[PDB]
Amino acid sequence: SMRFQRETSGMIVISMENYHLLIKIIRQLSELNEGNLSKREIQIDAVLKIFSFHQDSIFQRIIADLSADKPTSPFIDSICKLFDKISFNLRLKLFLYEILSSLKSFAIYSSTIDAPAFHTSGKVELPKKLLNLPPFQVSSFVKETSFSLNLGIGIVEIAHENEQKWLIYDKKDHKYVCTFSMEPYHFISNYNTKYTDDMATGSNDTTAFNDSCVNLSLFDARFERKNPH
Amino acid sequence: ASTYRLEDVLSSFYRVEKIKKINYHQYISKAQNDQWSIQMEFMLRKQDPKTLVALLSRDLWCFSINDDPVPTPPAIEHKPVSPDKIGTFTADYSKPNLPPHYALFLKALRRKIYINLALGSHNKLIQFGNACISLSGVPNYLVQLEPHLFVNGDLTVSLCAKNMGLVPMKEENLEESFLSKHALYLAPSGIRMHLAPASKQGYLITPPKHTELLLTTLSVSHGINLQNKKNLKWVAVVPDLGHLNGHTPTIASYLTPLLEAKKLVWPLHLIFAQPVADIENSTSGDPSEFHCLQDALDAIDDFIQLKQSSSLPFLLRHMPLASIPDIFITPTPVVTISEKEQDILDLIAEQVVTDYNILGNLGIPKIAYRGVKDCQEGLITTTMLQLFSTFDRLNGNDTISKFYNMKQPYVFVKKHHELIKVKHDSQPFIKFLNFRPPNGIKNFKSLLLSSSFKEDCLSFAPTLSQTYINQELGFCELLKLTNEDPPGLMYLKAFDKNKLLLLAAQIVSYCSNNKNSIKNVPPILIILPLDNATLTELVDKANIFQVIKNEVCAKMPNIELYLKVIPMDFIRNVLVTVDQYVNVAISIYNMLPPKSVKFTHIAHTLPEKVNFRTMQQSSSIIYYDSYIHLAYSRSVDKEWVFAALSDSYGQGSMTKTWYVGNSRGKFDDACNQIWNIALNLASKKFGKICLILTRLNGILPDDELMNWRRLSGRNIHLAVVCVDDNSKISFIDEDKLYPSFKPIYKDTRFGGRMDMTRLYDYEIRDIDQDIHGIVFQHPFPLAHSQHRCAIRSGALIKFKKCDGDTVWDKFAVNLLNCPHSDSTQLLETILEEFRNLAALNVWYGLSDGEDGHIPWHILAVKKMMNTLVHTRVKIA
Amino acid sequence: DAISMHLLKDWTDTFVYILEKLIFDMTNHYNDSQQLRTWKRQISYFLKLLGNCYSLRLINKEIFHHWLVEFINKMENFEFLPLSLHILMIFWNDICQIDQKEPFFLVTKITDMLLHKYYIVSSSKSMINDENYIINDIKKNNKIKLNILKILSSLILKIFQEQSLEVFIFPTSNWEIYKPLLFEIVSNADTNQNSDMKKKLELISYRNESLKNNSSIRNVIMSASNANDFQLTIVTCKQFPKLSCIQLNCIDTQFTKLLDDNPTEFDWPTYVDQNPLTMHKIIQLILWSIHPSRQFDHYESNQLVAKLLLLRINSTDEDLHEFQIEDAIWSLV
Repeated sequence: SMRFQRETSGMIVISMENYHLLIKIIRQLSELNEGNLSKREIQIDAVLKIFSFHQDSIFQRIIADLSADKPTSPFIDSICKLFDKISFNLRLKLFLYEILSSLKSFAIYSSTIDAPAFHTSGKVELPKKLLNLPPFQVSSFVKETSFSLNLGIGIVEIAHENEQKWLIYDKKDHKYVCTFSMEPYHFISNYNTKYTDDMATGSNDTTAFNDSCVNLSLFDARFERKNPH
Repeated sequence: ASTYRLEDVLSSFYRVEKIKKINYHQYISKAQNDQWSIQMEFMLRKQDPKTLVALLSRDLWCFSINDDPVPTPPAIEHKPVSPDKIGTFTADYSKPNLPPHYALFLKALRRKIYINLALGSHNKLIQFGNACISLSGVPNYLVQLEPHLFVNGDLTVSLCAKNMGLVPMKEENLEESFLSKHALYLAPSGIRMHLAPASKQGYLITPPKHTELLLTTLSVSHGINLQNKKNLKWVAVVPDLGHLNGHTPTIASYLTPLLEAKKLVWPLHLIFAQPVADIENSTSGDPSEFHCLQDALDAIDDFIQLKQSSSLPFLLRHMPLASIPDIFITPTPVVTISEKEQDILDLIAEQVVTDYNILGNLGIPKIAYRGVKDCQEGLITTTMLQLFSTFDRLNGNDTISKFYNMKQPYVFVKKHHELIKVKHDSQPFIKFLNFRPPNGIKNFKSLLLSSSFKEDCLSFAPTLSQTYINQELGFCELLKLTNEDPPGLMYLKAFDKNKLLLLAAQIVSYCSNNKNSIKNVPPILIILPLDNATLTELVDKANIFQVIKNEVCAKMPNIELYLKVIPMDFIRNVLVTVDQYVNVAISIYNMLPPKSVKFTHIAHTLPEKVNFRTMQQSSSIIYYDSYIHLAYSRSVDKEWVFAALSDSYGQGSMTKTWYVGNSRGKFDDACNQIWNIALNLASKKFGKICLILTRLNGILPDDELMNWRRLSGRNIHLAVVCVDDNSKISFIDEDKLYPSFKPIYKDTRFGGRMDMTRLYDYEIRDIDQDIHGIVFQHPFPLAHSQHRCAIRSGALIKFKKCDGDTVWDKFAVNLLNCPHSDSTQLLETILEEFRNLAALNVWYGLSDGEDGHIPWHILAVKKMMNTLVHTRVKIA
Repeated sequence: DAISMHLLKDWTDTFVYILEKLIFDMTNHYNDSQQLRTWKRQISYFLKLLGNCYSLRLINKEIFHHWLVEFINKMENFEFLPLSLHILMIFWNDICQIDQKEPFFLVTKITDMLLHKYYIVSSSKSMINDENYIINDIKKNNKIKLNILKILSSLILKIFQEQSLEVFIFPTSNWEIYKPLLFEIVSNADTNQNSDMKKKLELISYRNESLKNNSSIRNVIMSASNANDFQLTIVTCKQFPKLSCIQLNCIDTQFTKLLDDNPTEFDWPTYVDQNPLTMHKIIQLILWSIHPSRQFDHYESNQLVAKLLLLRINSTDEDLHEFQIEDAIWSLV
């Protein structure tokens, strides 16, 4: 079967055709059967995995399945998705290769879903569960190699803060308005001044005093002058 | 325009009951009974686990909620036992110090909650003592349920999630690689213990027939009875009796064995471990020395060359989880002092308390309480809704009374030669405005002293001296000797006794040369490069500078040299901007011998409302004139005492540390000297002066309170304050509309508008320094020490510069002893002073722009007690 | 607004031009040790100035890194490597720390380039001109080469420690092996890098479905006997000896093999255990005039296999198996 099926697949690839026959009932049944018993999966794992992989090797069937979910009313569960999840849970240590194939299939499925969601988004909400299962870094990669303890305490995560500290307060309408950001060729230590004279030259000579690469009224720069004792 | 929707900001207090009366029976331990209370308590709990019961050491206390009567224990076949005192109380007790029935009702409620929560789950969760850690490693954190009763009768529970590294160990860990660098803990009590050495079997023995009876007792307390389990591994333990009495061992040198009491047997399924956090130099920058450019020039030079009843104290007592430290590092260096010489510790505190983050927080990062978002799904909601009346969290509008945005305080700075005020959000522009300090200049002469890489410190020392001269901060005429050395440098190698002696002889020959000069021209300082930004080499560079000062002072007195440390990376990273050395220059300017005069202080502006004080209303209100802030702390192990003292404008700053040790005479000496320095600063101001001493880290024990009640009097009015930094109570913010940096952070085009530059009266307001003050409606429990609640709790709160629902940073203030009446006015005055003392902390070199909500002396005390407890001391 | 980005890109362009000019001026001037002593503080000062401008956002950081990876990729003489690799190690904290595909492109490009530079350095001698006399004394040559090998080994080690995504799919040259020789050296066989290397050999080696190949493990010393079918006997049909493996594509290749360089190509496929035995059968079975050089070609194929011998096992015996097969032919008659 694998040899004949493999040859047919090769011919199809050569024929530049992604078209495939539809047998939704059989694949789903097989997946469910494999998922139900751990021991059953363990026996003849290579034969079962190779066949499933060949069936899902083609993206033609997968794209069609995705369309149905968008098409189906409300939040009803998908049998194929459930089977895939069961296989992912169930397929632990069956074979070094088996794990790789499963991971590849999962990764491919997420990509297919993303490709499908190129227009306005049809909501699925099963992506997060799928995304968590397959990862290329840290703990999840090792992972590839609960009776009633459900605390449900739901701890918070570190949310990344943005990189603009400086904002601008509009003191009239009492609201923040815009991000203060000069390009870094503006902050020059200014030397060409003309305040080498003395203070109290006439009155209100702040025009030749406030010279720097920020206006001093953006800090409420108050003078200090008193009659001393 | 504080249009904050006070509803729908989620707190961490789940309301669980509604109390207008609570009754109690106390059975005294009359006539020294033959453990009758200890027997009859578990004999009462075996009937039903719903009862409310607790015990002082042999006294019995039974409790009862609003209506139902208190249970009576199963007595003898004839009953001679009557209760000793009946009573009831309500939700208005004596608040600043708890009477000893509310502090027993809280323990009884917490024990009932943990026992019911352990029994309802599938035998997978035990009480660690103010915790509930799973036997499997599913959460890998401590969940902490803390009950409390408010003043209107709202019995709430607060949830905490401490992310400590408590991992359970098994039979495949009893080797040297695990037991060498872990700290073990007895699980249903919380005592620490070390494993006894083996008995030629491999660190596990069979249980004796007696002590299996203890397992039957585990069916009645803590509800985790594994009698049905066909496998059970037993081990021989021995705990430390000091940790049975609160005396945690010396946290500087952990993992060291100590004398024993007696051996014990214990199931290996419940013994936990805490891992030694480790420290390394760095990464990503070639620690194998190819980041050295002279290696590249060496390789191109080579190419050029080639071109040619023994367990009931462990089943009854508990440790309150504050007496176990968060972290403890591995190398643990040794400093040495005398019985009169306390110099190296004050040196390390002086040169770690006022450097921004260039030291790098050299130890291990903090272990803080991560904030709970929601708890709707799991099992503890089911167990609370089964056990009690209701379970839903308190909104913002029920606990928060006063929410208001604080002002922005001003600061003094000298522009050209005028002395202008300016907003405190303008520190990094200090080069691009030619700002110069108002309080005059301080001058020194510098001497870099490196031994690693001369070709980069040759380029580093003149540009630092030039950026110190080029702003008007005095003249650092760097040192120059006779020979071919470029000035202000001495490239040695092998820092040792003989070369330091010769260098001290060279410096004292220079000082004998320059005889006749003014006093203020010669203070000198030595800059040392840390080859690795850790603690073990900071203490060694402090030792090297102390050897230099000892060899200089005996050959010539009155010479005053100082120590500044700089990490080697900050010298030889080529990404270090010259807009950054400026900050390092300010970190020399706050060490020169005019020590308590720094870069700038608060501007002391005119008030907003005048409010001429006429006839009062005539109660005992005071209307003080000058406050004085003081922050002292004491470590978890009872040795170190840290202190920082500041004026109401940040003027008369002192920062000091005292290694008391195991004794209790040096502790009273240090607590007397703290009041000595406080009164020394108090004898400078007007009068009607109220010092405010703030104890860090929640817990205020009884010995320090006895000391501060003995020392105080009519010389000054104190006002005790408890301060909490870590978010044990975690208000999680959830709204999208009020803080108007969130529409600008959501898509960067929502507000996004032009400035309309004819209305040009704006101000650059830097976020992370826009603090909001809260005064709560009711008093709060302290985060530790369940023996004293507070009065008039409040908080400083700093948002996170991000969009959406996330926890906000907070700083909890709790008044404990007000001198006059009307404590809410005193709390608002304390918060309005604390905002100014928090805004000062960037101009002083205490930290970078990371916490604008903590006042500066409390942050100084926290940095000292974070990075200085780990060194162990020897007295010689 | 785009005028500012235009100006920033232009100044980034002239900065990388001046850095390239100085690094080539090194080899375009080096004949005087007073000029070299000036040149060392020259490169040190320019690197200090370039870092001080790069940390101030005065240089567009994404054109500079792409130029940098192009400049470490394009070089061919090794006497610029120890300085250019130090320039790489400076911005190492910003190239590989980005947390066909646009995302994490410099990381995969930098590990492909560094493995290629490792191979080219480990190939031959350090001199590239070979135009002047007394070219090489061996000791300074190996002393120089061991340093560059150490630097590239440590950088590949930090690449493998860094990336948690771990996508080393090589589209250009499929799986030449140098990295186990690296990872045997460090950590004294730490099993995490070992298990990641086994998953690496599963993923990035592009393992073929090989359904027939799974069957190959079963094959042992086996022989072939052909028996005529009952139906065949009536029509006097002749049975074809049974074959453990087909290698039909291989059979097809043999027919068109003549007047082409078949010998170097077969080497690529390790079919010596099965195809070589099969090849003998093909040579024997169908060519009288079709394949004049068929026996000689078979000998050449066998000879090539014989030349490429690494172990006594499955080499000398092949001849024994052939003798057994010849004996088997006699049995069939």
